[PDB]
Amino acid sequence: LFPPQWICCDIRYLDVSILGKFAVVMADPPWDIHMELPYGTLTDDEMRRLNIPVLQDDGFLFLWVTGRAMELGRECLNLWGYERVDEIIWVKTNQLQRIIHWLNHGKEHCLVGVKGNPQGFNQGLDCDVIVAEVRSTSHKPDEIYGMIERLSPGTRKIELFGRPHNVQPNWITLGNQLDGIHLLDPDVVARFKQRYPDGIIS
Amino acid sequence: NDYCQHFVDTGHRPQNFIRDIRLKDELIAKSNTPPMYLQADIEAFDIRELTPKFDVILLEPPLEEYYRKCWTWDDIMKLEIDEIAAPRSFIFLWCGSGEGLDLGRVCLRKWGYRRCEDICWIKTNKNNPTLDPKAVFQRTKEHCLMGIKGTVDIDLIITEEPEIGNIEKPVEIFHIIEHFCLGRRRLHLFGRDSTIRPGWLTVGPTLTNSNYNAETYASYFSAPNSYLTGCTEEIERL
Ligand SMILES: [Mg+2]
Repeated sequence: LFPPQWICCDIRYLDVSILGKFAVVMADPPWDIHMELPYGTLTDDEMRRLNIPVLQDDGFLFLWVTGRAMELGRECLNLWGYERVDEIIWVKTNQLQRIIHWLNHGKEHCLVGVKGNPQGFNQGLDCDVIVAEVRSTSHKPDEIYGMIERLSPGTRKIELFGRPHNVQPNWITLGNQLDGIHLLDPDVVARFKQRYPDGIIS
Repeated sequence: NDYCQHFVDTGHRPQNFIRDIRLKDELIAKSNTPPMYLQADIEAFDIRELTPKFDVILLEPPLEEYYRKCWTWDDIMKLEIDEIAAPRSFIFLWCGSGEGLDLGRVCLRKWGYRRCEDICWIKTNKNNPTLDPKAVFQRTKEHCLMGIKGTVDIDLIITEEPEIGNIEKPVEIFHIIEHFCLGRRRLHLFGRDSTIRPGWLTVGPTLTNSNYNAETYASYFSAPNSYLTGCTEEIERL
């Protein structure tokens, strides 16, 4: 089902096996860095335990990282069974194309991992640098969706820890700030009803 | 405006469209030791002869990927960098754009550092609007990892992509490093004639001349100058 789909849920507890296999996984995990944080975070062990391996046979993972998650995110990436083959840099600008501990941070990083042997992807159409305006805090650029679509047109994709503004055609979005469940793919709907007959994910 | 779609359409990299301290540089210039340099084949050379222990190490091994004597990450990882680094000390490691982003982090941890910054050299192609097999994307940047051991600037360098076969790194990296005021013992491993610079000891296989003397070099940091940051005034003599 081409149109946007999503599932409001705690990604620690959802049985992601009901969702099938995807050509692309993208995640923007709420890494446990520093302290406080305006949102809920996942511990390092919770991140390691995420059932990412069931989501793909052959495809690409896009994993946003920052701070010490540059190292932890590599750990998870490898643990989940991927090899990191690229690293996207989002250069953060204002509306006039000016860039916004030891150094000021002009950018954020997206690790690119490969699993299996993906075939029929259009490797090399885009470059590994995004220049795009900052929006709300932690809002990632929409350019990444176009890069991923040109890389793998028409295929099914899943985003982890997406917010409502993240839902896109051809994507299933999971996150705990989404509004309810919106599923249209009949195969997914069937397996969702079989696994969660009372619609209670817990 | 979607610069990624634009690059796909025109070949102009998104970074082509990014639109773009004095007294400090003078203090750095004052405290700088004279340039010192040594020709050494680092594979065969006992780096322990490089004394005293360094406050900053810039490590620029010539990777195979720069050309399209090369050093593999196998070679680099076996360097005994921890033997010449001061207990509190910094490293800056040019890791390229491939497997080095992973293996360079292994090196840093192997040598006792933790990464505190990831400095990205972003290469524009405004003058000329081909990939490694695993590459998913066109690679238009390189990474210099900053590491720390013991207890003004941004993490981006944007310059036009150099001519093919030119493996020089942007001189801006030296300005970032020197602006941190990290100490005055600075070593540049795999530097070249063209990178020799006041305030730095340059060691590399292609150097055509040497002037390094361990005793003379150490004399620059003898008391009262042992702990200067390289950003303060000279200590007055006589
Ligand atoms: Mg300067």
